[PDB]
Amino acid sequence: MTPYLQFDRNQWAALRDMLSEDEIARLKGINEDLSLEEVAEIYLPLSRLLNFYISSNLRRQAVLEQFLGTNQRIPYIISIAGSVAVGKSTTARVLQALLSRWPEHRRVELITTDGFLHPNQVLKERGLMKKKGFPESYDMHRLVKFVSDLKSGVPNVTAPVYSHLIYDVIPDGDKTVVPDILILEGLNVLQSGMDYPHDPHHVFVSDFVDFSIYVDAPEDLLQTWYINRFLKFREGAFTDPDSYFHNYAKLTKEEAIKTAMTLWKEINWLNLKQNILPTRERASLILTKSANHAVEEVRLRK
Amino acid sequence: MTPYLQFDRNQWAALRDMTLSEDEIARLKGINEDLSLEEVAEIYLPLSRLLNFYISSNLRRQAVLEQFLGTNGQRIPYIISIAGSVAVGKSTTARVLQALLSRWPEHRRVELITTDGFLHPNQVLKERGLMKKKGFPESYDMHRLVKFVSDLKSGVPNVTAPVYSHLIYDVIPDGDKTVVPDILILEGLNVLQSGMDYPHDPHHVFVSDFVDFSIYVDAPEDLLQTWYINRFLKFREGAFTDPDSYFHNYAKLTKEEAIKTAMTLWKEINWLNLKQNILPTRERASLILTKSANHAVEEVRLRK
Ligand SMILES: Nc1ncnc2c1ncn2[C@@H]1O[C@H](COP(=O)(O)OP(=O)(O)O)[C@@H](O)[C@H]1O
Ligand SMILES: Nc1ncnc2c1ncn2[C@@H]1O[C@H](COP(=O)(O)OP(=O)(O)O)[C@@H](O)[C@H]1O
Ligand SMILES: CC(C)(CO)[C@@H](O)C(=O)NCCC(=O)O
Ligand SMILES: CC(C)(CO)[C@@H](O)C(=O)NCCC(=O)O
Repeated sequence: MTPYLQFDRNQWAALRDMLSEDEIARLKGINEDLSLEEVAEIYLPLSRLLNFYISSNLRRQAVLEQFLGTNQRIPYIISIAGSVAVGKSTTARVLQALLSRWPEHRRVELITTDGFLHPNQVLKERGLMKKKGFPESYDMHRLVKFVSDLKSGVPNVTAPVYSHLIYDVIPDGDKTVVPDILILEGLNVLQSGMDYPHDPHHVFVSDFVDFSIYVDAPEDLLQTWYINRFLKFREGAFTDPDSYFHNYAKLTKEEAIKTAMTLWKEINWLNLKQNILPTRERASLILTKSANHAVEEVRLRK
Repeated sequence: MTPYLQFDRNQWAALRDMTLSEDEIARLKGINEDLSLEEVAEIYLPLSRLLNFYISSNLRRQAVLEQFLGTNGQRIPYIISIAGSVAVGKSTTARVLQALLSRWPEHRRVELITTDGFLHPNQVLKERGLMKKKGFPESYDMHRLVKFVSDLKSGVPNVTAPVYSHLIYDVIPDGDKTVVPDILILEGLNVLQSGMDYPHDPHHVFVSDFVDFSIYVDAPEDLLQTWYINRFLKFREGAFTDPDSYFHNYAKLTKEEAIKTAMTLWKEINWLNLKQNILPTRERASLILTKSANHAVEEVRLRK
């Protein structure tokens, strides 16, 4: 047996017994390629599950508040891990939208770990410009302190912001979080001190996370999704010489595809095998994706 | 602000509204003759109440989820771990909590397992030249400890754990203990450690990943040394007429030199272990129980 309850697509979709015109438009605005049937059969039930954990947490809090005689609101935190291009950003944003359906979750914030990467200046200095996503490219102590402060009750917490448009951290663009729920999305949210032997931390991100989800998918599908996303970014930079991807418009489509393929195999895939995939069993829930991003399996810790 | 709610002794003791039976009082004395009954009433009863709230909350949610997921799965044991320095009082704390948690009709089975049993036998330790490193990461068969709590959290009906004997100073060759429980208390100095502590043989899912609530018993080095030495002395005294005891070896030394010997085991082995491997894991605990003179609890910190 394993520490996980398992559900194939049908079993998971069977969990349903809930979307409005505004809500359907918002989901399409999130990702035009997002299937409404996928949302209805997979993500709605997932948001319900999450709400049960959150509700349970809120009720516990009230019972303990009475017993302990205390006076403070602390954000419930959900992290989302997985390979680059597996769909963390889409999953996070979909969950942010759905969790907003409950009157209790008036404020659902979303922060990605991309922002906590060391700026390109610093990475170049360390010779890590070809290692974005790897442990050493992150200012981990800062990421840990971010969730630590939130879990300490600090009213306003600030997070750095990254721009895939300029391919670097935005100098003066730090975002200020003022939330009932915080969704932390990043390939490294399940990593820990062992992943940073060069600069170890002893309290991990997971130590300040209530529920963690690992989005999973085969290497062959991840490669395809990565490349197709790359191509979209390239196309979108054809008339924007200020865009980082405008550098790929000079290449023929064919050489651009090979370039993307090389970025995937030598950087992102290597990162997946050495640092990301090994953290999968630390997740509260594993979301296994299949062709066309269809979820085929859901595993939840017993 | 910190990730912890804080309570000094008085504020904590103020959490109590409970009366202990004559049999319950007899059991506590039996657990440890020096355990203050007042201490139990003002510190440990409230702590057992707190734990019960977390456990209850877990059981209720399990019901809500069973209904939703339609998975009338196996009952999974709620696991509580207790960490801290050698001689801080983990064993006493665990046994006291085991007794108190038994008061609720819901917690019929409250098992207690110590990680000492998961140490590599002396033979293995000697061949690896680690006989002077008991308690350090490399002296543990960590993969086995991880699998133990992993199996419990997988719903495995009966799980077996190796057992250690402080009297023979080694793993008991054929004394494995079989756990068949609503609650499992896992006591050990290394329950909060992780992969980073075992670079020589890394694991990627930690003990804490299978623990519901963790407690770190904390105390100053000066008090820990005193408690360690006094426990050592009682161990030596108990071995005076037992040539089949590990501590008989110390009966040959004058009390004075026996104390210095004990003091040396403390400083060069246990204290070093505390500084390099145990103390750093403290902030990973759900609750920090800080003891002071005579083992009196002076502070309690609980994760917000
Ligand atoms: N559920 C989904 N349905 C359809 N396309 C998806 C889905 N999730 C992700 N994608 C697409 O696949 C790619 C990877 O998702 P993205 O969120 O950018 O990855 P990540 O944040 O994990 O790096 C994007 O091109 C995105 O539009
Ligand atoms: N609450 C307590 N009150 C009085 N004495 C205690 C208490 N807890 C522990 N002790 C004593 O202090 C010593 C250390 O406790 P012990 O449980 O053996 O340590 P550990 O399991 O952490 O190695 C023992 O000699 C024990 O009798
Ligand atoms: C910032 C990450 C790691 C995650 O979002 C990714 O966008 C990235 O830049 N990876 C490095 C190799 C690449 O895809 O260019
Ligand atoms: C078994 C441990 C590691 C913890 O219970 C400790 O009691 C031990 O025997 N080793 C430290 C050296 C000593 O006190 O003899």
